[PDB]
Parts: sequence; C-alpha cells; structure tokens
Amino acid sequence: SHSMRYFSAAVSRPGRGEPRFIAMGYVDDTQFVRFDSDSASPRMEPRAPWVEQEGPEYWEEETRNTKAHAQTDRMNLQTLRGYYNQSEASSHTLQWMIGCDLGSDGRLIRGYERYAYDGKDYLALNEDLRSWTAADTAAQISKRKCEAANVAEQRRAYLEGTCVEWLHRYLENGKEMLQRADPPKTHVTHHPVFDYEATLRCWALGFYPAEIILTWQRDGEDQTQDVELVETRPAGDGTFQKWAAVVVPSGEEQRYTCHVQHEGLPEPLMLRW
Amino acid sequence: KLPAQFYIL
Amino acid sequence: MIQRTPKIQVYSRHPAENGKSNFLNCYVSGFHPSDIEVDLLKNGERIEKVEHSDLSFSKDWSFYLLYYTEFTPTEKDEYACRVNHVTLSQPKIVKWDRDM
Ligand SMILES: [Co+2]
Repeated sequence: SHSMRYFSAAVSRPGRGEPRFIAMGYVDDTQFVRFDSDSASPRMEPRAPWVEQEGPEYWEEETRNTKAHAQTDRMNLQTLRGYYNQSEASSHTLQWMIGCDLGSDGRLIRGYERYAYDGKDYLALNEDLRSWTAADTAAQISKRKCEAANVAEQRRAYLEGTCVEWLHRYLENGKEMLQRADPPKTHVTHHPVFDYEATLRCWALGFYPAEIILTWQRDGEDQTQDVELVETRPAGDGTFQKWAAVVVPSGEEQRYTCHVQHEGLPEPLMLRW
Repeated sequence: KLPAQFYIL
Repeated sequence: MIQRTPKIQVYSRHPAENGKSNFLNCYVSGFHPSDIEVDLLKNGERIEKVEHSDLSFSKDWSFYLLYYTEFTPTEKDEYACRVNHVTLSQPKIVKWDRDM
C-alpha cells in the first residue's frame, strides 16, 4: 500500500523580510524533492536517487510552480491575519498538504488536500473530492471562494490523474528502495524497578517501511492499558526503530509475550524474556 | 509531480 | 493559535558498543511552531559538527527533525540532547540512556 504527499509551510517573520517557504514531497516515508526559500538559489532539488533521472524541464517546472505557490501562500498569510484580526507583530504559520493513496491497485484509493493555520486544521477537501470542510467562520469564507472558483473539480482532476500517474512512476523508478520490506531485528530487555517490579521492553530495529504493530500480552491476552509505546523514530540510515514497554511483577515476567507484526516478516514474531 | 495551480484563501 | 512542546528521544543508530563508531541521534518531534534549537552534549559541552535532517511535519501538523553526529561511545562518557523552544521557559536536557 503506497502514497504520495506534498507538503508546504509558510512562516512569517515580522520585520525580517518575507515569509519563509518550504515545500517537500514524499513517496511513503521517503522524501524525494525539497524547496527552501532560505537557500542561496531557491529551487526544487532531489532528495532520493530515483528522481534524478527526471530531466531539466521537470526541475524547472517544479521550481516554477513552487515559487508561484510560495507567492500565493505569502498572500494567504496576509488574508488570514485579516480574517482573525491579527496584528503585524507576531509570526504565523500556514501549512498545506496534498496527496493520493493507492491500495490495490492502479487508480486513486483516496485523495487529500488540507490547510492548517497556526497549528490547527483550517480547510479540507472532503473524501468525495467535491465538497469542503471548514473549521470555523474564517475557513467558511475560503470555502465559499473555493466553491465559486470550482477548485474541487480542478483538484479532483489532479488527484485522480497526475498524482496517481506519477506515484506509479516513482514507485517503479525507485522500486528497489520503495517496494522493499526489511524486517525488524527484535529483542526484549529487562530492568528492575522499585517495589518488586520490572520493565520489559520489546525492541524493533532496522525495519522499513515505518508501519509496525508491537503488542504486549499477559497470559496470551493483549494488554491495552499500561503499555508504553514510543513514537516510531528514524535510525538515520533509512530504517526505523520502535519499542513497547510494560511494567510487571518480579517473578511474573514469563507470563508476558511481545508480538511484532511487520510486512517484512514471513510471520508474526512472539518474544518472551 | 506537483499540481500546477494553487489557490487563494 | 496552538503551541505544542517537543517530544525528544536520544539514542544511537546501531546498538552501542564501546570503542566502535556509531551515530548519536536526537529526534525532536510533535512541536509547533517550527523554530527550535537543539544541541548534542558530551560530558556537558556542545559537540561540534552536528547535522540535522530537513524540517518536516506530521499528519497532525506538528514538526519534526533528526539531529545527529558520528561518535564512538566509551564507558565513561555521558551524552545528552539540549532543546529550546518557545513552549519551554528554560532549555530541556535529555540524557542518552544506553541500556534503556
Ligand atoms: Co540548520
């Protein structure tokens, strides 16, 4: 199962020139293009090997369209200051995402487009790709504007067409990197904790893609509560790490089993300390 | 590939 | 406006073994707004030549970044990550716990 997403963030800096703009693209968890207005010569640049086969006409158009985007979003920051009655004193952030998911197989499974202002949902294209959800009365203005301009019909055409076409291409081009499954290396650690208890921590390391399910069971029963599960984190080499921990009575450690599910495993692993 | 158009809020 | 304070994990790329080269990571995630300062510390002093990944953000619009450097762990040396953010009244130091 696979996805393409573009993201952008426009960040104002009062009295220090125009807002900063970044834009980036991903296939699954892999970044493949990036633009930063803070660069000496801002342009869309490659971030994965498999996109480097695209020619100069590609990079020039992506660059051209992203600069346009930057300028539009700098205006949008001004408009939103107006909607929310905000002064020129403080910095604000406007974030955007667009993308498409494939399941199996070939055509669009779900399209997305969404904006956030100052860290909160603002306006989103509904799953129907025909209507919009506004978070408040300011976003209701933007919605009415999107309706009058027939934006959804345009965005639907991109999502059902261009987005899916190019995701397919990148997945093929980057097939060795993007269509792989590297199973986690797993183990459990044990440490006493005070009051006749111990922490059992189940580790998963070096896996790709990031999706994984770590579950603790006592006596073969999934422990929902009381499990600490860390956020999946990058190793820095293109793989991921995660752990899950449970605190158990000393003398009862053997009654606990960790269960790891990942696409790269032939079958789910069970581990017991 | 990015979309070609970006819209006004 | 919503502000969110950074989640911070400090860890090595590969299992640590004394005397073998490795990478020290500080993953800072879940924060908003995007301005953040992060240093990696060895025995309490800033480490040279720390690099970071490109700033990005999650589904919930929160930002994240990985700071890292190459290092060779030893028995006696202590490492940490120091983070400042507008949601913090002073810098937060998180120690590398190597046998978690
Ligand atoms: Co930097």
